[PDB]
Amino acid sequence: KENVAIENDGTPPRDKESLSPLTRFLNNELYGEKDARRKIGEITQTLLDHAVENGESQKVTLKGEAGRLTGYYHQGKVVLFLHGSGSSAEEQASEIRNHYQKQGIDMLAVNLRGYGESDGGPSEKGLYQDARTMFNYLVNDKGIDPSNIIIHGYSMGGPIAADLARYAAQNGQAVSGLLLDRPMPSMTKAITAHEVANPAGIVGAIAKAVNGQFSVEKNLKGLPKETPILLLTDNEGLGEEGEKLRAKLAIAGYNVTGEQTFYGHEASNRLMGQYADQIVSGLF
Repeated sequence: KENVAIENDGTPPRDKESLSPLTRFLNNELYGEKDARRKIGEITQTLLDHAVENGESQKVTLKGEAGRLTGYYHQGKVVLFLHGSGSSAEEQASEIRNHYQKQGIDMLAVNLRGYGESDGGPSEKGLYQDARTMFNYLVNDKGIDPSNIIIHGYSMGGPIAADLARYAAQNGQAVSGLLLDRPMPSMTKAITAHEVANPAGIVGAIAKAVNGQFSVEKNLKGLPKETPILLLTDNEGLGEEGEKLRAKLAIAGYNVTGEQTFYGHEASNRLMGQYADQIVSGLF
């Protein structure tokens, strides 16, 4: 019953933990290295400094459940961008934000815990929670009716975005639609795509050990099946698994649009250019 306004004051600087040798191994694999996770490139930053000075975008800090969640609100009704694995949201949104803003749509772009300048350390259930903070910030600090929002879930953001989509309709704050942008259909299948053939069962063990984590399917169950899900997949190994996912989802009655794309996994700008218009056509 605590749906209450959630912005906060930056007072630095961002903290993390150091844990056990093996979960250090794992977290690097699944989520990326802390340095990678937090890094914000010089060009990326300058473009962002400029944005604030023009009053195009403002820095935003939120009260997360484990700490603070940092990034920007960029403006031109609104995209909730959920970044994925391996780098700061700053980097991941940079090729993406322009394409929405140009059509006078605002984009919320906030790091999950352990990413960019946000506090804490990543985990399946932590990231889903941080998604809800970010949601609530839109609804509550900015009054935004949920049927002006879409959830752009890139990559690992894919399955996370799916869980948010569920929670929002399940809490009668349903969203205008979900974009699974080049999703991770499951962590196992993501770990699988970046390894080879039938490799050393060590790979198979870790892949198996982590079944049921960040499954789009699993995280979608109990979503109203008439909810708009655009699904754009990449042309590389991950994106195949997406096409199987696509099948399973049409099959189970989910209202699923989209197609396979001729773009690699990281080609965000090239992809957004082509599809930006279709995307806003499942926003209405």
